[PDB]
Amino acid sequence: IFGVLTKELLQLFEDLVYLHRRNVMGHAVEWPVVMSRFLSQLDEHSAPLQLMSMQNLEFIEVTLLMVLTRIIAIVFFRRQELLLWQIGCVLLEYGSPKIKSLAISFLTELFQLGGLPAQPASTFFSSFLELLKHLVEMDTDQLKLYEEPLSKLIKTLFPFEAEAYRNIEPVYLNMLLEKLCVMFEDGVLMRLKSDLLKAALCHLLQYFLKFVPAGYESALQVRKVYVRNICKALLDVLGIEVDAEYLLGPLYAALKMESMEIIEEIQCHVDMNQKSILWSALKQKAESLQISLEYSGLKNPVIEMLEGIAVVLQLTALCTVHCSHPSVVITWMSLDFYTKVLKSCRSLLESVQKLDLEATIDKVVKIYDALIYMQVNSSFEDHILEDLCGMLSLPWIYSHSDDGCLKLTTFAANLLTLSCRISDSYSPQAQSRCVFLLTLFPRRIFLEWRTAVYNWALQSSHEVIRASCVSGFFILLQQQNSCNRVPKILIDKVKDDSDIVKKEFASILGQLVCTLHGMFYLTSSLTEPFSEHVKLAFIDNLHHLCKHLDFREDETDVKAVLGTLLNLMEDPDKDVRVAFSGNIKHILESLDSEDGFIKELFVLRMKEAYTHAQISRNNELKDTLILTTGDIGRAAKGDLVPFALLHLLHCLLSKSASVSGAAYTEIRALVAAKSVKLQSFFSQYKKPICQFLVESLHSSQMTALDVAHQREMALNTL
Amino acid sequence: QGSILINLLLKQPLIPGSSLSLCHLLSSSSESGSFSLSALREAQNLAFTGLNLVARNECSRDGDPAEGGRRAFPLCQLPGAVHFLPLVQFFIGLHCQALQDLAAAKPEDSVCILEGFSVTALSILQHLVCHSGAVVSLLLSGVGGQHPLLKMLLHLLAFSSAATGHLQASVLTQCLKVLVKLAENTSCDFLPRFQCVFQVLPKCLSPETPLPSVLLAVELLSLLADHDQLAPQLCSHSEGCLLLLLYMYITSRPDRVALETQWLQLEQEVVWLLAKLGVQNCQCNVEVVRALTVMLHRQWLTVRRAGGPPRTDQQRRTVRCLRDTVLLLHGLSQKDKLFMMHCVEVLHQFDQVMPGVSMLIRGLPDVTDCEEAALDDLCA
Amino acid sequence: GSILINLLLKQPLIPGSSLSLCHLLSSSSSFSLSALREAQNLAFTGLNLVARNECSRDGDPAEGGRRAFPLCQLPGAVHFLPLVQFFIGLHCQALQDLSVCILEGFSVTALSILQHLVCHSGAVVSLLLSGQGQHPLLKMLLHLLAFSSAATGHLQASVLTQCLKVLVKLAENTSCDFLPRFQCVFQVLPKCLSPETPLPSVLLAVELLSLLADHDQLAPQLCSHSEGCLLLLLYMYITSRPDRVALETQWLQLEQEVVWLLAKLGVQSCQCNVEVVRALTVMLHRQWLTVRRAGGPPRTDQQRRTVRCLRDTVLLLHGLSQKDKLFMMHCVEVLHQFDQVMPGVSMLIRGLPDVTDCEEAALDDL
Ligand SMILES: [Zn+2]
Repeated sequence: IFGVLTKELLQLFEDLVYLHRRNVMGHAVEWPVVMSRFLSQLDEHSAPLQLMSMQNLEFIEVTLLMVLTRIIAIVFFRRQELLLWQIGCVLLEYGSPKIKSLAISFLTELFQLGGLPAQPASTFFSSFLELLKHLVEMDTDQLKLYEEPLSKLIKTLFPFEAEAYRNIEPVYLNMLLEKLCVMFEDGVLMRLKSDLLKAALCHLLQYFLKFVPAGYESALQVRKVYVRNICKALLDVLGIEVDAEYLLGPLYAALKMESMEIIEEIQCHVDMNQKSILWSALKQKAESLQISLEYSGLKNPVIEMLEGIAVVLQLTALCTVHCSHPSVVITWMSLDFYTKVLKSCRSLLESVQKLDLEATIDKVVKIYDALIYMQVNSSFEDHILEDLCGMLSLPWIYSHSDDGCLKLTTFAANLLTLSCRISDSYSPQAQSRCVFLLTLFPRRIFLEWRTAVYNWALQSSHEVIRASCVSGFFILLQQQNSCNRVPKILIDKVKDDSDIVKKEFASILGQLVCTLHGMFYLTSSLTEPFSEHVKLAFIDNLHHLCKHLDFREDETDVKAVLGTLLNLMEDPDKDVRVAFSGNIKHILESLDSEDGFIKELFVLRMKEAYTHAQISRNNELKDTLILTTGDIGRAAKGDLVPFALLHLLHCLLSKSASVSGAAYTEIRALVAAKSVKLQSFFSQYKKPICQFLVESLHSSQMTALDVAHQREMALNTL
Repeated sequence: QGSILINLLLKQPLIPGSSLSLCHLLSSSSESGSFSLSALREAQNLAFTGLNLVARNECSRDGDPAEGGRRAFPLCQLPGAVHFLPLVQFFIGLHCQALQDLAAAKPEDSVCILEGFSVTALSILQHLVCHSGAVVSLLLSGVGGQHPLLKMLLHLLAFSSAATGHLQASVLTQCLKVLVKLAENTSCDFLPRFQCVFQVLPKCLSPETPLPSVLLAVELLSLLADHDQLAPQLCSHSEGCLLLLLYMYITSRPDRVALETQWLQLEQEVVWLLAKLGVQNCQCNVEVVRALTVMLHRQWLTVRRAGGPPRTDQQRRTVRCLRDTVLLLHGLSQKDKLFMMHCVEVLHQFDQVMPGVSMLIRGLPDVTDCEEAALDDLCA
Repeated sequence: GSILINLLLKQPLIPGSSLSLCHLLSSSSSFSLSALREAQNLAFTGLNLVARNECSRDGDPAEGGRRAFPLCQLPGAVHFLPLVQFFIGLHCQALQDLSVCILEGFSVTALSILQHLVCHSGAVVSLLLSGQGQHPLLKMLLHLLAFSSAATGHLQASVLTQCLKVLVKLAENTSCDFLPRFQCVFQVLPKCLSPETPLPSVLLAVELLSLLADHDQLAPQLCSHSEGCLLLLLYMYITSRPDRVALETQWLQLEQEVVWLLAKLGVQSCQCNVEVVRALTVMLHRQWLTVRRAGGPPRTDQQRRTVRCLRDTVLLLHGLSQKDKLFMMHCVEVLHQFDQVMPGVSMLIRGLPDVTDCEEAALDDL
């Protein structure tokens, strides 16, 4: 009955959408249009919707599509989405700014709900590409009305994740990479006011670059063609836009991909730039940015040109770290050309107006982060790092000027005079990022200044500088005098209003055992190139921190720490207990044994947990604790596993079905970990398990202290 | 002015590995009674004529929306497609009798080459039928009542029904995809034509049969369900319920080294079919409650482990499958009260599943009352 | 053109031989089993581009200027050209070596596809425009054409025709500066005219010779040598027909192409200059005989074309009467045979209503 009602609604919505499409043909007009469906005896024991202006239709259709979506869960059947997708393809054919957006969302939703049939996707795909092309002609008020929904629909249709290339028809992927490179040759991308649209184009471009199976979308040569069109568009748009960040990514990805192809070309030493002609054009763009910076002087807007130069240099440094070359080697942008750019940057800092350089300092701070990535790929020997560390502290230098550290630092003299003008423009968060890189600055260069600067950022009350210092402070202390003991100033500094500083200190503890080890070469990314766009933190940190630590057995020290850690493991926060669940298994790995002191700690924790559970009477805490006790038992191959299993049997032997179910899930988990038949793992622990069950039966006898219900209970236990 | 079909048909060979794809069909040489060699060449020439013919015609796939709705897709009648079909007819007809002979013995190489080529032809046929409704309707019309290529394809389906070797299993999954495209293309009156496929289907969904075949088979059964006469034709009324085997495959999955994704989509397809069935004594009714409990448990477990939005499409999938399964289950409770008794067998796990499911439900924005109320029925 | 996609996917353009355009895209069997599979995939990509047929819209309105009414410039066409290179050029190597027949069939099919692409696309010509050794497929084609005339094989006969036709059709649309490239064909073309070369190749030859007279660099080439001039080989083939088949409706075509060439050389403004006039006389007679015996006008369009060649021959001999004013000295030797034909055709030309007053004054001379 419900379905017949919904079907009448569907037929009415279809009549209205068809009226719209007939308006498009212009052959006839039904206005005022009253749908045949939903005529009822109640009206006259009717009044079907009446519309008289095309916009009235549009609104009726919006309402009807909303209704369809709301019922979508119950309405969707196998191939029900076919008709709905035809209706949606029509709705896209002519699209009112907002109904267009909602219909985008709707077809995307259906796509998710039942996958995408190959044939229907062609219908909608045609109109879709047409819309994309019209974007530039469209006024922002109209295109943007549905763009965001466009972006989400694209995400769903072109998800970075696996098989999203299967969803789309290969021809469609080629057409879209072809449609994208066309907008790029057009410059339409830069034209459209909304950044996220060109950003979605770049999204698709990357999706093609890295994820998609090579050639599935299109022929490899023509795909490289589209990539080159994209590069052409980007080179110009970057110089145009004040900020190239919303385009930096796609570029970086293309650069890495080109390097990948180049490496294979080389082997069955060429710069990663000279090898790729398209990357050579990118290098031309970067050189043009630098030249404009230097040549313009005051003319060029320091902010914009500096942002472009910083984007270029950041790409170069990113490739430096990520791209690896004595048969084969990869040249990189010269650090002396970097010094030229840096002379230009100093002249600009001087030229920018005090308020003007705040933007320039931001862009300069980004360029400095890129330079730091370069230093991480290859730590500059002494002087570049020196000058850098100096510049990063310039916002603090003019204030520091009268300090003992300024008296000692070698470059501090010139830095004092140079810092006043550039610092008042230096953004506080900008100088914070600078100290993040200043902390990164190695010890060899500006040693005195670097130590005193970590100490200062810890001393400074402001949170940004202190967090920057905290980041590299563990490494600093390691290098300063002792890898083993943290410094007291930082210890006091460890406590932070921001939870994130505490989680950083968790990672810092996890890193401190390595700190005892020879300090490993540090790279900001350190792996995992950043995409273009806290007790649980404590468990994460500990899992990594214990392995390096000699805690397998250690001592009272362990005992006490683990005591605190057990308190935490049973923490009021449900999510705290969870995701530490299994952190206890990682700890069993971290423990050298599951018996003795470790077993005693586990038993104490179980007693505390029984008390809390009686007090808690809360299902969520119980779920967390059950999963945790389980993971514990599963990880162990000895006595703890049967002890945890007996505690779990006690939990299972409770009136509540939920307790028994949780314990049973943990039992299945342990059996799996054991990797033996039900009867076999029974056999291993049969004596103790049945003995605990018999103790429970003696408790049940004390409870009895009628035979009918007693026997029913005993049989149910069996 | 789409020509999507033409691009699909003539392109890089659709078949991974073996390059036999319509293109070659058209260029296929004679070396590599009723099925005369010259008739083979002529089927190739016919598909080529259709290649050169489709583009010529101009057409509007659907005259009105209702009509295009019934088929669920608009097709522009390209005479070329009908010409295409004779080529598929010849290549599909080939090697069928040869397979029959291979089996009767207790000659294979020809059967093998022809079978690979025939799966190529099956995909091609999917495309060609998909684009032009006339080529379809031609096969579809019958005295009471099948196309000749349709009867040879029934033979092929018998091979699907039969115990499937590795290669034959992949071929069978291909056939099932063909069949779902067949159904969707078929008209309502042609669903009675589809009735014949039902007898083949029960063997098609078997523990031995591979997973993708089963996903496509659930889809085909769903397509069949819309027809009023077909809908009862599902369970055998205490004779083994046919649906019964599908849900059993999902409950315990033979072919365990298989993509988890396709598992999940098959299960979601059965969910969709159950909903569509709802709109339109058995051992199976008790049996169905078991697979769904297991599936909801899998999803709930996945959710408990997962934290934050579902980056993986798989996780978002569960979130959605969990809500849909909760909805189907709420009915697996309103529908039958005896339902709960046969459900008790899996109820131990199901009860644990329920609560965290309620949590995630209340959490999701896409979640609704109609979706959470469903869940409240199961857990209480 | 959308038809270009039709042509692409079409039963073997060449009559017979079992040729599949689908094999021009996907055929197992330069060699080494690598990058030729890739060429086939590239043909598939061109087919993909071809299908959509987005380019061939509204009669190629975008292109303008020279090559006006250009066959819709097609990106897909350029892509098909590479696989054709794996085909045509391979036999060219076999040709370089002192079996071949199997290669020749594929080569002929590839040449036919190349002809279609060149005719109907604005891209493969853009490849000709690229320039040398550029358009290397042209270098391969030129090698084949020169060798085709040299060696008389059953495969050689057709390949010559096809290469010539490709060259000619391309040179048609190209600019004058772009015809300075085709200049290289002029040297190789001399062998083609001789009877030993295929008659169908000799007809395409006459066509390309008319085209040459259209080109400024090709003209001088047509009468550059002190001996022969590199022209009059054509004058000699119409007069003496080296074909056993000797179908009447071929020699008329040759002479008519040549007569259009002569009228074109006139409009555009040796002992070889002398042969064209006597050959025109001979043709005026030949075209005259076919119509005279039946009487009245043409019951055949080709017969109407023979009549057109007749009228053009009288007018062209008049221009030739004004040309080398001392027409009579070189005419006398063939003068009897020419005088037999001229005045009766004068009567016939007066009979037709269409004959022009300018053609009429020409007629008046003789
Ligand atoms: Zn049943």
